[PDB]
Amino acid sequence: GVLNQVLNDNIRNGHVVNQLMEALMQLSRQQFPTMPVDYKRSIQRGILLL
Amino acid sequence: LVSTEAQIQKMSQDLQLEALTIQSETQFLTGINSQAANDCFKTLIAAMLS
Repeated sequence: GVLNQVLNDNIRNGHVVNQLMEALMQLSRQQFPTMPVDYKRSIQRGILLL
Repeated sequence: LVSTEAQIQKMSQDLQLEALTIQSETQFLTGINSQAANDCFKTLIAAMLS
């Protein structure tokens, strides 16, 4: 009787993180040319703690 | 204008300067004030009009 707002079935499982940590695990492997090397280190380190 | 201390501290992370010697290690950050920002905008508009 009460209209309540339900989350998706992937967030309720935990399967949405297996879509995230395969997206920012490939973004850590992509070497990128337009930035200095000390900028590549600071993104690749903080993406490793997560 | 954007404040000077909140701009040099953002600018000193990209250049990877040393601590306490942001003015002596590189000569990149010299004469960056707000007095000289207003002075240059005035002297570019007023030099073309006259």
